[PDB]
Amino acid sequence: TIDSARGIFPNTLAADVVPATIARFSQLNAEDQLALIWFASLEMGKTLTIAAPGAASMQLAENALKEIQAMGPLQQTQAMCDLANRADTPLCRTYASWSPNIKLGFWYRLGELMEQGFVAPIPAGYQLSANANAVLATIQGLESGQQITVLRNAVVDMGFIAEPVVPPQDTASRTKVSIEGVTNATVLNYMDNLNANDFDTLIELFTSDGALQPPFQRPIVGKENVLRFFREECQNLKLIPERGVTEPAEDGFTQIKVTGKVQTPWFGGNVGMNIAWRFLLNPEGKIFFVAIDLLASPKEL
Amino acid sequence: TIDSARGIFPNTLAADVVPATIARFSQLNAEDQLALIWFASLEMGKTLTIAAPGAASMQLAENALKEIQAMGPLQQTQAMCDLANRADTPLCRTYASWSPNIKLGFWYRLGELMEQGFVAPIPAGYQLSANANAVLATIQGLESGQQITVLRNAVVDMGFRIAEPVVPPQDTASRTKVSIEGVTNATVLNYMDNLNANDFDTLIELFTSDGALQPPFQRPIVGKENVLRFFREECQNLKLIPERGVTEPAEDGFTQIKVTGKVQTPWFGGNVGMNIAWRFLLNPEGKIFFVAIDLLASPKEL
Ligand SMILES: CC1=C(/C=C/C(C)=C/C=C/C(C)=C/C=C/C=C(C)/C=C/C=C(C)/C=C/C2=C(C)C(=O)CCC2(C)C)C(C)(C)CCC1
Ligand SMILES: CC1=C(/C=C/C(C)=C/C=C/C(C)=C/C=C/C=C(C)/C=C/C=C(C)/C=C/C2=C(C)C(=O)CCC2(C)C)C(C)(C)CCC1
Repeated sequence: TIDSARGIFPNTLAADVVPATIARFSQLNAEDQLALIWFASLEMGKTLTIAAPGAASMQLAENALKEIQAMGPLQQTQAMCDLANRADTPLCRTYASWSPNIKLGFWYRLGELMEQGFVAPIPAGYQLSANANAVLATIQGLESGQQITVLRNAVVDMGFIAEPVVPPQDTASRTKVSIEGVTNATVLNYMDNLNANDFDTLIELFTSDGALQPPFQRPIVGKENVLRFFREECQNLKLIPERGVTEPAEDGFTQIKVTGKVQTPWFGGNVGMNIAWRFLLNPEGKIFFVAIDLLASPKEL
Repeated sequence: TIDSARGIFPNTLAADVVPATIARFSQLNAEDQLALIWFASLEMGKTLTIAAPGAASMQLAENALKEIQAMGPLQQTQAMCDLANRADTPLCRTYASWSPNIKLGFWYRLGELMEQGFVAPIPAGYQLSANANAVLATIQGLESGQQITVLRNAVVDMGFRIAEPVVPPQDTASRTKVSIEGVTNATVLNYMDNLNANDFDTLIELFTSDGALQPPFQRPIVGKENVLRFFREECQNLKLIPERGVTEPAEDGFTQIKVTGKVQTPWFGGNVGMNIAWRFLLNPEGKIFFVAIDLLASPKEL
């Protein structure tokens, strides 16, 4: 079973504080949510700078952005609350149709306009609720890797269409990773092809019924689904695995675990996220299941 | 706005450790989830015993319970994993159609059969994962009030509208009235009294047509039709025991009232007193536009 494979290398300690904090955040009042994120990014931006959104991304979020700017300050803040409350709204429906990167670039743009004053800002001297206060304190106590994940997910969870697929990296321009302990070809091809945005080659590593499980999400099942996931969300990452361990599995399978770091194009090398990959390969070396964990600490490798 | 009303009495500290812990639980392996609940249940049972499920409830879950028993051990544990993983399954679909009380009684009965051996039990000596172990430690460090809420919610979230029969409102002469230090408000007192009497028809009349009720850690349930369905499906045989409250003016001639006290669920009777806050937003005529029910972080929140 795919669902059973979810339990390989059960010693792996994932940072479940992330979804735990996201759950707390979700309980909050809409204006409190917006205020909290404002407060958090304002303080993170002091040391971490967000990569400017892509051109195609901006073009796609341009209509919604203009519409909000045309609104009066009241309607502006009301439309932001709608996004936050996951209200049924034309704006929220369009927002929901966006890929994570477009949603992110959408809010990236609102944040500038708010600081400039052209869009209704978080009220001045605004005070967070008792609960909201605690949630922000928890966030600020987190590793940057976990901080940005918490923010990314809170944004993706709002609302009620993706970027263009960049061409695979030129073959001669590609680099190969090395993993202490792991020479397995599937694992190595996985890493290399993903770093080269070669999703077409990547997907061929999977079994037809194979699954990929992103951090704190359910397994994405089937080649069609996994490939869409690659094309919509997994562009321009930098996988930097370090060590791995190789073990036999039931029915002639092989389970491999690799730990290392990953970089998002949104923050580049300024935020190195601690990641574990858990592979379950069939006898022919096909990926039946691969899980990506955000690790609790560097103490997880 | 209903969603804006969600922010009344903002300094009220709710036990968001509950949904946080539920979020951690959900990340877990299906088998680790079942084992964890088994472990927590087995330890809680030491000092807190669960009330037996209702007869009507049992009859309603009887078919599903039978089917699972007829299965071989392997298929039994697999069906249990389906529920946990929220797999798309005829069983899960039937489970999903049930009211929380029926789901709960369903599992109540499975647990007896497992302890008796008639249904495949949690593998002996089984070891929880790193993450699963932590989640159990957090649960065991919680107040019983928050422990049972965590378990209730984990169960309700399983599967992929069948409900118990509505009990008759308590005889009018037999009804008690609550008292609340500082609060003589008629709506508030009627709310408490009618609920304790299972008189939902009278109770629902206190709401504005577009009024909402927000259960702990849930979104506002909006509209008299929806709220009343909620009353009939989930809110029978509660015991509300408010203690004090504070009354304040609100925008547009409204009035916001906050009441703190305890609540008892028929599942545990007086063995678990939950710390609860009520936050009312009443319109000029005294209709409930919004009422939120919070599980409080600590007795220090009363
Ligand atoms: C909201 C809001 C505002 C704006 C907030 C902004 C602007 C926040 C921007 C946050 C961003 C920029 C977050 C970026 C997160 C990036 C992440 C978390 C990347 C993680 C990638 C991973 C870990 C991928 C791992 C993978 C691996 C390695 C595989 O092996 C397979 C594929 C895959 C699974 C993908 C303001 C302030 C105005 C206030 C009002 C409301
Ligand atoms: C799973 C599982 C198993 C069985 C587990 C079982 C059997 C667990 C049973 C637990 C139960 C029985 C918990 C019950 C909790 C009930 C609660 C938490 C009630 C709280 C009610 C409140 C707070 C309502 C407040 C209200 C107020 C006062 C209002 O003003 C308006 C209405 C409302 C909002 C309703 C075993 C072990 C075999 C292992 C395998 C898997």
